Amino acid sequence: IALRIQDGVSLALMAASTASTLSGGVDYLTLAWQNGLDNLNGFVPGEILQATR
Amino acid sequence: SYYPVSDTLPPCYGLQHSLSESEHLLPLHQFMLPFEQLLACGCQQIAMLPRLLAFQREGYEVWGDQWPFKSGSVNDDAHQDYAPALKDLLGQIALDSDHELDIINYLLGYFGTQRAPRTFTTQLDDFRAVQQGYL
Amino acid sequence: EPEKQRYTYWYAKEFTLRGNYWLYLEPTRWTQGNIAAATRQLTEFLTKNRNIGESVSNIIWLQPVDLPLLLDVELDDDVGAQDVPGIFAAVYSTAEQYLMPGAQRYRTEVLQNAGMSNDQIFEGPLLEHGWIPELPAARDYTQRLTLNLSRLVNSLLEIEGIKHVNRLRLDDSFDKTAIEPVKGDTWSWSIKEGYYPRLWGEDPLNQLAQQNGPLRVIAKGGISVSVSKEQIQASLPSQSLIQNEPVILAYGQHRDVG
Repeated sequence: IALRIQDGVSLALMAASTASTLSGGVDYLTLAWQNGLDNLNGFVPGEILQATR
Repeated sequence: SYYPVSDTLPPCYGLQHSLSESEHLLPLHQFMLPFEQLLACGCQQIAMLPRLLAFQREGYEVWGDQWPFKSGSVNDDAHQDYAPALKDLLGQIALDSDHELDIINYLLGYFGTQRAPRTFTTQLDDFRAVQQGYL
Repeated sequence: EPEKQRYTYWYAKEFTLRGNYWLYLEPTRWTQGNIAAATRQLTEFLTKNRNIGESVSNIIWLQPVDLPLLLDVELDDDVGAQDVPGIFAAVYSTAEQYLMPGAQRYRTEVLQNAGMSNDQIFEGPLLEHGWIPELPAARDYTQRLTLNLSRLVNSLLEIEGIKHVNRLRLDDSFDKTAIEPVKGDTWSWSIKEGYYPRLWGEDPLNQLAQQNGPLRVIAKGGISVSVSKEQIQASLPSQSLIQNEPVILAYGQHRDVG
């Protein structure tokens, strides 16, 4: 999955939206590890995240 | 007989199309040329096998230098500007005629004798036909 | 340095300086062309490596003696005629590295392919060009030096076209410095105090190519073929000048953890 962030949804909130179409969503740590996040809140709202399983 | 690999591709790539109707036809049709001559060497060398393993050998000529495309074909028309130059570097096979002296050493080994050692006073053209009639 | 002249000085009575040595320089074929260029570079180097209580007092340069070395090579039966310039280059190269002790240098990553660790590679001083893990074990230049050539024949027997050698001698070119053959053996010769061997000076054009016979190749019984100067240099192994860059760990991607 590729996801477009929008304005102050957290990583804890965005990793719950992956569970709609990923058969049990990715954890908010393992979502941050796959994208190579420097921080848990280190995403700009324009950035595209990727959620593989 | 050799049938080209550029025939079996789908016709939207344009290899059997009319020549240079679109500009992308010519850089594609030169890309299939090195992988065609590698396969055309494989089809010659099976047809050379009665010549390559005959006991009455008479030739310098080994693996092969024939052009892959028939002269009427559209595949010949693409590289018609450098077909004289490509056939002449295909005549590097005469430089590989030392290999023919290693088969005569192998074919003489059926009858228990090795080939002669190479000397310094050979006159290597006239040396070799003596080695050929010996077999 | 020799103990008899060790910077002894009066003004009161006799006082000898402890701690300054001499070095003997055996220069190569290149630097004997230009002695003055190698002199200014070594005098720069010894101040940068001058130790705590020691210094160089006297520098000794060495003088060549051409060691003529008749040796009659017999070639194999099934060599090609075009491989014979490969033979003349080969019998020259294994003759040099035995008589002239040359240090072998090669790259770090070649040593990393080998079994020895990273502690063994960087053991000596910092070498900008190559690494020298084995020394050529150079003989001292306090005394005169024997050169035993009975070990040479298997180094000469090694190469592919060579089946044996027929002769090993010198044609009276040793009398200029009175090189005496030691007690009974024909192979050894002892060069007098200062000199070092130069076996064939200006080697291929002066000696090997001219068919005067310092080295006589015998091929197929008697045909006895020869070669010119430039033909063997193409089949000669050409060395490569290698420089060793410093080892660093490159940066990773900087992450905004702050």
